[PDB]
Amino acid sequence: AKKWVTVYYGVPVWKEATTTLFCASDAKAYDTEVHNVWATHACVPTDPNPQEIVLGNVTENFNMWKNNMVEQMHEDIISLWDQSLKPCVKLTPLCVTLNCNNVNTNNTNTGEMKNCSFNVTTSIRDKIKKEYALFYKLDVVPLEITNYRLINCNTSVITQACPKVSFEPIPIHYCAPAGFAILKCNSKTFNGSGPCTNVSTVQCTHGIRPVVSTQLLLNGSLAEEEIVIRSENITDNAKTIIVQLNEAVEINCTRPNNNTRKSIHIGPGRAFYATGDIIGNIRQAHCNISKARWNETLGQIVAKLEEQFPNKTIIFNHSSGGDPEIVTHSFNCGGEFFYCNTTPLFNSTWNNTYPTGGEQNITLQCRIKQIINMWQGVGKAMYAPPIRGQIRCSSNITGLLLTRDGGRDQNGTETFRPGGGNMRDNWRSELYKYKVVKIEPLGIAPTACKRRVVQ
Amino acid sequence: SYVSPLSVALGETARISCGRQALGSRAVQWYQHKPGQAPILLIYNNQDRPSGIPERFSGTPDINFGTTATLTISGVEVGDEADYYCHMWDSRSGFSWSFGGATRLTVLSQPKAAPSVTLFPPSSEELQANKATLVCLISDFYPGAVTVAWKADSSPVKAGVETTTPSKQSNNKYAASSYLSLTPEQWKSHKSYSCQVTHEGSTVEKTVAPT
Amino acid sequence: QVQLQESGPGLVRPSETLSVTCIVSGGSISNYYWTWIRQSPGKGLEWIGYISDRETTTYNPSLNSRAVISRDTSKNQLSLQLRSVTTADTAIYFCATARRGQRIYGVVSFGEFFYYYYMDVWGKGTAVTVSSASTKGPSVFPLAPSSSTSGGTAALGCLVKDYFPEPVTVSWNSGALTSGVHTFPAVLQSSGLYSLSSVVTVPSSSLGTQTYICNVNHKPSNTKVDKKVEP
Amino acid sequence: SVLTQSASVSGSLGQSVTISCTGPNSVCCSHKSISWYQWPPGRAPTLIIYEDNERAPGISPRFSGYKSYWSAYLTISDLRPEDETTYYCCSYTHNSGCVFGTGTKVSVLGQSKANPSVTLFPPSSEELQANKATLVCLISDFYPGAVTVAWKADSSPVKAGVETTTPSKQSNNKYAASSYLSLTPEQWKSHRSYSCQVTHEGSTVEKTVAPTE
Amino acid sequence: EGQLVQSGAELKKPGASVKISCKTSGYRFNFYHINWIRQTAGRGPEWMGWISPYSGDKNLAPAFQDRVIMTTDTEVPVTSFTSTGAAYMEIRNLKFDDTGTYFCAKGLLRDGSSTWLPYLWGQGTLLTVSSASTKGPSVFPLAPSSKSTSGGTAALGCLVKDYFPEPVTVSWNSGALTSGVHTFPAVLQSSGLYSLSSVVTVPSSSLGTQTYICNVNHKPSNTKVDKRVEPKSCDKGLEV
Amino acid sequence: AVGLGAFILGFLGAAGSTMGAASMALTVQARLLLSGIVQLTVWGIKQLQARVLAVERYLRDQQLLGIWGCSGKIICCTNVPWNDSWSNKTINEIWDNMTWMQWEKEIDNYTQHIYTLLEVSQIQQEKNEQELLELD
Ligand SMILES: *[C@@H]1O[C@H](CO)[C@@H](O[C@@H]2O[C@H](CO)[C@@H](O[C@@H]3O[C@H](CO[C@H]4O[C@H](CO[C@H]5O[C@H](CO)[C@@H](O)[C@H](O)[C@@H]5O)[C@@H](O)[C@H](O)[C@@H]4O[C@H]4O[C@H](CO)[C@@H](O)[C@H](O)[C@@H]4O)[C@@H](O)[C@H](O[C@H]4O[C@H](CO)[C@@H](O)[C@H](O)[C@@H]4O)[C@@H]3O)[C@H](O)[C@H]2NC(C)=O)[C@H](O)[C@H]1NC(C)=O
Ligand SMILES: *[C@@H]1O[C@H](CO)[C@@H](O[C@@H]2O[C@H](CO)[C@@H](O[C@@H]3O[C@H](CO[C@H]4O[C@H](CO)[C@@H](O)[C@H](O)[C@@H]4O)[C@@H](O)[C@H](O[C@H]4O[C@H](CO)[C@@H](O)[C@H](O)[C@@H]4O)[C@@H]3O)[C@H](O)[C@H]2NC(C)=O)[C@H](O)[C@H]1NC(C)=O
Ligand SMILES: *[C@@H]1O[C@H](CO)[C@@H](O[C@@H]2O[C@H](CO)[C@@H](O[C@@H]3O[C@H](CO[C@H]4O[C@H](CO)[C@@H](O)[C@H](O)[C@@H]4O)[C@@H](O)[C@H](O[C@H]4O[C@H](CO)[C@@H](O)[C@H](O)[C@@H]4O)[C@@H]3O)[C@H](O)[C@H]2NC(C)=O)[C@H](O)[C@H]1NC(C)=O
Ligand SMILES: *[C@@H]1O[C@H](CO)[C@@H](O[C@@H]2O[C@H](CO)[C@@H](O[C@@H]3O[C@H](CO)[C@@H](O)[C@H](O[C@H]4O[C@H](CO)[C@@H](O)[C@H](O)[C@@H]4O)[C@@H]3O)[C@H](O)[C@H]2NC(C)=O)[C@H](O)[C@H]1NC(C)=O
Ligand SMILES: *[C@@H]1O[C@H](CO)[C@@H](O[C@@H]2O[C@H](CO)[C@@H](O[C@@H]3O[C@H](CO)[C@@H](O)[C@H](O)[C@@H]3O)[C@H](O)[C@H]2NC(C)=O)[C@H](O)[C@H]1NC(C)=O
Ligand SMILES: *[C@@H]1O[C@H](CO)[C@@H](O[C@@H]2O[C@H](CO)[C@@H](O[C@@H]3O[C@H](CO)[C@@H](O)[C@H](O)[C@@H]3O)[C@H](O)[C@H]2NC(C)=O)[C@H](O)[C@H]1NC(C)=O
Ligand SMILES: *[C@@H]1O[C@H](CO)[C@@H](O[C@@H]2O[C@H](CO)[C@@H](O[C@@H]3O[C@H](CO)[C@@H](O)[C@H](O)[C@@H]3O)[C@H](O)[C@H]2NC(C)=O)[C@H](O)[C@H]1NC(C)=O
Ligand SMILES: *[C@@H]1O[C@H](CO)[C@@H](O[C@@H]2O[C@H](CO)[C@@H](O[C@@H]3O[C@H](CO)[C@@H](O)[C@H](O)[C@@H]3O)[C@H](O)[C@H]2NC(C)=O)[C@H](O)[C@H]1NC(C)=O
Ligand SMILES: *[C@@H]1O[C@H](CO)[C@@H](O[C@@H]2O[C@H](CO)[C@@H](O)[C@H](O)[C@H]2NC(C)=O)[C@H](O)[C@H]1NC(C)=O
Ligand SMILES: *[C@@H]1O[C@H](CO)[C@@H](O)[C@H](O)[C@H]1NC(C)=O
Ligand SMILES: *[C@@H]1O[C@H](CO)[C@@H](O)[C@H](O)[C@H]1NC(C)=O
Ligand SMILES: *[C@@H]1O[C@H](CO)[C@@H](O)[C@H](O)[C@H]1NC(C)=O
Ligand SMILES: *[C@@H]1O[C@H](CO)[C@@H](O)[C@H](O)[C@H]1NC(C)=O
Ligand SMILES: *[C@@H]1O[C@H](CO)[C@@H](O)[C@H](O)[C@H]1NC(C)=O
Ligand SMILES: *[C@@H]1O[C@H](CO)[C@@H](O)[C@H](O)[C@H]1NC(C)=O
Ligand SMILES: *[C@@H]1O[C@H](CO)[C@@H](O)[C@H](O)[C@H]1NC(C)=O
Ligand SMILES: *[C@@H]1O[C@H](CO)[C@@H](O)[C@H](O)[C@H]1NC(C)=O
Repeated sequence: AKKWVTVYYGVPVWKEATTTLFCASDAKAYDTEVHNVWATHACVPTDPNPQEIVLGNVTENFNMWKNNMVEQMHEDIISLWDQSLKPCVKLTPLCVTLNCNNVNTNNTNTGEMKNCSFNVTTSIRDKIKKEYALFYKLDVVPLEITNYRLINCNTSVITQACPKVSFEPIPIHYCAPAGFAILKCNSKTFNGSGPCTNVSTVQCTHGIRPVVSTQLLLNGSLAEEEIVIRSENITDNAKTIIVQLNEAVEINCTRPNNNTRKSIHIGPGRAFYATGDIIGNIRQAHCNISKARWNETLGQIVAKLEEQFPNKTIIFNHSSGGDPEIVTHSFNCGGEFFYCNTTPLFNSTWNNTYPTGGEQNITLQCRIKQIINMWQGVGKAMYAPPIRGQIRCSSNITGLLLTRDGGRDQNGTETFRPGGGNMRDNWRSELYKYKVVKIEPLGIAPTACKRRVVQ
Repeated sequence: SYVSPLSVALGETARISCGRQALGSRAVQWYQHKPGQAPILLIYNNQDRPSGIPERFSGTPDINFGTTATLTISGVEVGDEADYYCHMWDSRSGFSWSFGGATRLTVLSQPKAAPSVTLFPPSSEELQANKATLVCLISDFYPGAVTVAWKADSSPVKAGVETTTPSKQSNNKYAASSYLSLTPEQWKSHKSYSCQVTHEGSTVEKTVAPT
Repeated sequence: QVQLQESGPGLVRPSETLSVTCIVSGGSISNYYWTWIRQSPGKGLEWIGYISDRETTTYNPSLNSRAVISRDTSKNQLSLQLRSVTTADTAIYFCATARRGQRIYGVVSFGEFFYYYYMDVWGKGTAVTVSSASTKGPSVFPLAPSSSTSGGTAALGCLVKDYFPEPVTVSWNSGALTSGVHTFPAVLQSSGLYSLSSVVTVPSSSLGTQTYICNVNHKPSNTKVDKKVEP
Repeated sequence: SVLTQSASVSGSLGQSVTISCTGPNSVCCSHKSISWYQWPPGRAPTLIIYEDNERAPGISPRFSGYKSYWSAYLTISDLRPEDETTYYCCSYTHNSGCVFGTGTKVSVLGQSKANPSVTLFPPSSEELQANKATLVCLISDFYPGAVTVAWKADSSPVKAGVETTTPSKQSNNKYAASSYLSLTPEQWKSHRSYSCQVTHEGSTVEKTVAPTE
Repeated sequence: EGQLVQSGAELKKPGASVKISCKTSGYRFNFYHINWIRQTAGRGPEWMGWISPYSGDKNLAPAFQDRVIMTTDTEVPVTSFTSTGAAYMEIRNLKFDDTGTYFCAKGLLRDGSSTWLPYLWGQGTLLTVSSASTKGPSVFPLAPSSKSTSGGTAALGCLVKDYFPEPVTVSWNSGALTSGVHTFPAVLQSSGLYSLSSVVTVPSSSLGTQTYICNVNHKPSNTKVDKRVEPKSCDKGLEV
Repeated sequence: AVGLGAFILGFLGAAGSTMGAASMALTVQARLLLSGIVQLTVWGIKQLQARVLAVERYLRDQQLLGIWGCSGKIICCTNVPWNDSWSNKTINEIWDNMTWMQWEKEIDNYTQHIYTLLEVSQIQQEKNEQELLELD
């Protein structure tokens, strides 16, 4: 009938706190070992067997928008990039001016890949050579003999990424340190921020690929049953809408130009790689998306958009308010960075939920660059070395990024704009289900147990 | 500029390379032209031939890029010998106006034919017009390389001699004619006039005398 | 099933407007394409220009300056006109019925297809000369039979004296005799005129009562001459 | 019910009172727990005792439990006016539902007397229009229990159309009751007055209405 | 510290079926059993059964094992330790003796020896099984009567007459008048119909500053009666 | 009820269950409280600082359990009475109607005070008397 405190070691008590998570990537061992930037294997390999522990009777509130795991992953990508550019060639003496000719092509009724000629001091400092190269139009801007320079030379320095490192995304796992654990939602239709009914705990998150992208998302996690429209504030137009797909739609992008790789000696031991003379037919890089599969995927997105919205509802408009890098769906495949015109992709008009004889494969043209300032990162730019041969790749699209028009003070129904407001939202699209907590294994409690008297 | 020569054995198949090779996907036309006659195309699409063309001719389709557009001629005979043009239409080059460089096909080891020389004295009505011309006609000789030498008595003429360059006829043999302009008094002066036609190592001579 | 017939002067003074006509009998002009190809001696064929079925011209950039091509709707004939001709413009003129193909090496919507033409039907071809010199009509001298070879084979013919207009047509008995005929090519004499000969090989049995007459027509001189040949 | 309690019991103010709860050995107390509930009629009950002696959360220490091998008891100490109600025990195991008892009504003695409030209403004029006439005699705020009601027509008893309700407890721990006399307008108009007589064991109160006024 | 709110009172004919709901709030609905207990005049309080919202398991008394169908919904989360839920109870083959009051009750403990013991109880659902049809009441005004001449108090109210379904509801001034209200229980006439009275005690001087309106709602008949009590009284003691 | 070595409830296996339920299996959150036991890049300093943080937090608990007379034991009883000002619930209400979570959220106010009372009133007093009693 008397109560005495009794301390316990190992109590199931956790608290929400922030820790410095680390990476987990399975072992890739090969003779032709090519190091990877986005997920270096310096981080500990994942366990051979994943261990997930279900937490019955737990109701925990998740908020993907306040999650500190996103802010850390976004900071891990930035610092992982710069460590691969430091030991590679920087194109500082290549800011010399260029006299450029348009590519040879018959005008059916202009040219963007272009051609240029410039000087290059050899490995020896006094000698001077003169060679030619082929630089896409977006990478060079004129100064007045139609003289030219690189787009970045008056802005900042530029470094050429080594050809050894690969620009492909491999699944990454985020493990929390000992004494902590990660809580994972499992509700089939889990609203963005709220309570998750049946939760579980895991030490390392599932295989997340770090795919840098804009507008529509690629190679993500597909939610089951009906699709979901996660938003921090569906009533505020300034808040980004994240969308999720249930069925996987496939995208097919190729660069048909069979280019070549010319090694130029701009300095001692520094080989600047550039595009050689084109071989074969002149062509532009396109992307194909089956409209029969995009039509159904679009018809389901408006339904979930008609649920968050009134019964009288209409459809969207596209891509106005930023730089041409924001306008186009930017990503990477094979090594070249595409920038696709997504006008035909959102073309439709639905009412209470385009051409009947329209062509089978939707096809968009994608302008390619080679000088990039990604994640809005001003300063040292990166030069993507040209890829030998023909480029062909196919990805799965798993998510979109929209944005409301923003009516001034009144609404003529409603329109939506595809917009990548921030690069971090590409991580919220996969870190919505995870959350980090610390374990407090100290628990005082009363029982009718008094320790032995002092004797 | 000028014509490219090509020599092939009789009956053996042959191939004809095409100048200014394409830089991308191409649709080449092959035209068979004989001097003075109408040109006939054998292959409008690199693998397609119109109705009437025999199956001996064929062209190289461009299934995979890098193939060279050649014109194959199986069973090379007398009739295949002509000038061949290769029209080019690639995707990299603009409007291709000109035709390809001509290709002079010559069929080898074709049997030689002895020439048929025919000498004609000047007509009586031509003499009334105070002129006289000797007509020496050569026909049905294959090796187109005859040298015509004239002889007045035992003396070469060497003057007023006009001779055609050999031209092929319908029999695929060549044909040449030599003309010797004279004055009616010089024609009446000499005993006889001779036309010597040297063909290969051989030589044929015809002689005509005034009445 | 399509026949083309070229007609023209065959002789034009320098620095004047050449004209020609291409008569079609197979089908309508508004269904296929037409073009003109000339043949100059010592040089390869040359494509000068073409006309579409909806009447749209397109000329070779080297002749682009002086060439105009038209087609008549009432008459199935296409006319050619060349201004400021020289004696290099002298050639055998071919009109041909061209038709169009479409070569696509990629997607049709983003261009990536080039049009190529080919002329499947050709005309006989007309000859045109350019020279400041005047027209010279030919005179006909008969070549009497030598009375020649054993077995009865003998030879006669007709001589055509010097003329400058190069094209010359020769027939026999108004085209009644075709065996043994062999019209030889004309020779360009130092006089500046051409001269040809036409022989016919016939048996000696019929060499007496043959009544062989050669018919020498000529167009630039506008003269038709018939000559009797007898031993 | 096979679980029998004492039909009634009484205790004085500020004193204690004990209630019993016993039955056959099929509903024995040795191998089953006993829980007590305070169940005022017309309202939701409240758990005061669960798993025998241990009391529910919030229950004052005045309540206490005890269970013998043959019966169980519930002792209410320091009686209050609100403790004057009905009580049930319950027999249950962990996986077998509850078996309620017969019931026990507790009466607290040593009480203060409350004077009865009597009010009599005549039938409204709108009611007399439709040929109906009903007298309403309302009684309220009497601490002494069990009231008796009597009706009279011109100082003479009535027996046709008399309906009297059972006594009901007021929110202020007092009691209330009502009675109705259904009549015809001829009986209503042919009499000089009607009376509702409320009789208690200590004093009798009478209220009279007259159809003339 | 949660509230249990049950469905309203219903009137069904014998032989039919009825389904009662019990919406919860203020606690983890998955952590406690939901007991169903009824109370009739012939058998007293009778326990019917309980059901588990987390496991779906149910125990019914054999007296109700063949006629009670209990179901639960899925809890709707509110916070981390509270939620809202709903429990259902379906009874078929109704008889006249089944007429009484039905309760749903929250369990006691999550673990232990009395995990299902009914602890928190709802307000109870009144079920009447009769072959007669619904009858609406007739409301009459009760003229003011004197309560204390020296104290200056009076009493007025409204009368309810001849309504068949038992539930009765009376309010004053749309709920703005709650002090001094005293509602009396109903009477069971020999015809089967019910009737009761409601009276409120107010000062006698409050006649030109306060409006008195009795609002009678009889939801089984879907009838609302708003009667204005005439403040002019016939009592000679109150006229003084 | 009771699992005889095959319960595999796992790390935080019963955080939604009652306090008395989860208290029976507290070696699962004990071994797995220091699971990190089983090159200048970012993953090097992020891992080396994650290892040293884990070892530093583990040594905080064993530090407190050392100045409490509990170093070896997972469960250990005390001698300081439970003031009802901390919580006023019954031993049937705490260990059968509450999970460690909501329970710790109720006594979190007073923990730092109890952590003091625990080490001064006991173990510090015990060792002083354990020195005096064994003197004779
Ligand atoms: C999350 O939180 C919830 C709280 O809602 C937890 O649920 C609670 O679990 C505890 C522990 O298990 C329960 O305490 C026990 O409750 C027992 C009563 O229910 C069990 O057994 C009965 C027996 O069923 C038969 O008999 C019935 C007679 O009433 C009859 O109705 C039925 O049809 C059967 O014929 C089952 O009815 C009941 O469902 C349950 O377990 C059974 O069913 C489940 C699911 O269907 C199944 O998986 C099981 O295998 C089993 O078949 C009670 O008997 C028991 O007391 C006895 O054991 C305890 C051990 O602690 C001992 O202390 C005691 O002395 C007895 O020996 C104990 O009281 C509690 O009732 C549950 N509460 C609710 C509201 O569900 C849940 O566990 C938790 N989850 C996690 C992951 O932590
Ligand atoms: C999808 O995700 C959204 C989040 O983006 C969830 O939104 C919930 O919306 C409700 C709306 O009622 C919010 O409730 C609001 O809570 C405010 C304060 O929060 C405290 O109290 C709430 C009690 O509900 C606690 O949950 C919370 O932890 C805090 O302790 C109140 O101040 C609000 O009331 C005020 O405004 C309203 C009008 O808007 C007035 O009527 C009030 O008088 C007062 O002025 C309001 O009650 C809730 O906080 C949001 N989050 C939840 C519930 O987790 C959606 O619910 C979610 N949907 C689904 C299906 O998951
Ligand atoms: C939203 O954006 C999308 C993406 O572009 C548009 O979809 C395209 O719409 C265009 C028309 O705007 C479509 O192009 C049309 O193609 C037809 C071809 O189909 C015929 O021929 C093919 C073979 O080539 C057959 O297989 C088929 O059975 C048909 O027989 C053309 O007939 C159309 O011609 C029209 O335009 C041309 C050129 O301008 C004119 O010369 C014609 O006179 C005529 O006006 C047309 O070219 C295209 O197919 C659609 N894409 C796909 C993937 O199918 C939506 O139209 C657009 N919606 C808007 C803007 O409201
Ligand atoms: C894209 O552009 C690239 C150019 O960068 C181009 O690759 C080139 O392909 C040609 C083939 O047409 C290669 O030429 C080869 O050279 C090698 C040198 O060792 C030879 O061995 C090859 O012949 C061999 O294989 C034959 C196959 O049947 C054999 O039969 C033969 O006996 C030999 O074993 C051949 O001559 C050229 O080297 C490459 N250039 C490179 C790789 O830089 C490619 O074809 C283009 N593709 C498209 C689709 O446009
Ligand atoms: C509660 O959340 C859990 C957490 O994931 C969900 O459980 C998952 O349910 C799926 C059902 O298709 C299980 O998939 C299958 O599991 C079996 C058993 O391991 C396996 O043999 C199959 O290959 C497949 O993986 C999945 O295991 C399970 N996840 C876990 C971690 O147990 C569940 O859907 C949610 N709903 C409920 C009602 O609990
Ligand atoms: C993107 O879409 C593609 C559609 O092709 C999905 O490909 C699927 O990938 C899985 C895993 O590799 C395939 O399963 C495996 O197939 C191989 C080959 O037959 C077999 O040997 C293995 O045992 C296994 O079954 C699956 O077949 C394949 N789909 C199809 C239609 O073939 C891919 O999963 C999608 N990715 C994302 C992220 O959505
Ligand atoms: C994007 O590219 C993918 C893959 O390159 C295309 O997927 C292909 O789609 C067809 C659709 O029928 C598949 O055909 C299949 O053929 C097999 C064998 O006969 C048959 O059993 C199946 O039922 C089906 O008919 C094809 O396998 C599939 N994948 C590949 C590798 O070919 C897709 O069409 C493209 N989408 C675009 C361009 O929009
Ligand atoms: C969605 O597509 C529509 C297509 O019409 C876009 O509407 C156009 O919006 C521009 C905005 O600048 C209008 O330009 C106008 O410029 C004048 C200059 O004085 C100014 O006074 C107007 O207030 C306006 O800004 C343009 O007129 C309008 N189109 C037409 C036909 O009038 C719309 O902007 C697109 N929305 C998005 C988010 O892309
Ligand atoms: C890009 O420009 C350079 C410079 O004009 C071109 O280089 C010349 O190409 C021609 C072939 O047409 C060669 O004969 C010359 O020898 C090249 N010059 C030098 C200095 O090497 C180059 O061809 C152009 N590339 C393209 C695709 O047009
Ligand atoms: C340097 O390049 C420019 C054009 O880019 C050229 O005019 C100049 O002659 C070059 N100087 C050298 C090769 O020394
Ligand atoms: C969303 O924005 C609206 C308008 O600014 C504001 O009233 C509302 O509180 C916001 N809600 C959230 C959850 O941000
Ligand atoms: C649909 O929305 C329109 C808005 O104009 C409105 O008139 C109508 O009543 C709505 N109908 C429904 C069922 O919401
Ligand atoms: C659009 O939808 C609304 C509401 O469903 C309807 O009233 C209106 O007629 C529709 N208009 C068109 C053009 O479809
Ligand atoms: C797309 O779907 C809508 C609705 O199902 C339909 O009306 C339309 O014809 C479809 N278009 C195509 C190209 O499949
Ligand atoms: C419990 O704490 C309160 C508040 O500090 C104090 O007044 C009381 O004396 C304490 N009682 C015991 C037994 O420690
Ligand atoms: C604490 O316990 C006392 C003794 O029963 C009681 O009077 C008081 O209300 C309780 N307070 C709380 C908050 O439980
Ligand atoms: C202690 O907890 C109580 C109950 O939640 C709260 O009222 C009080 O403010 C807390 N005190 C402190 C110092 O946090």
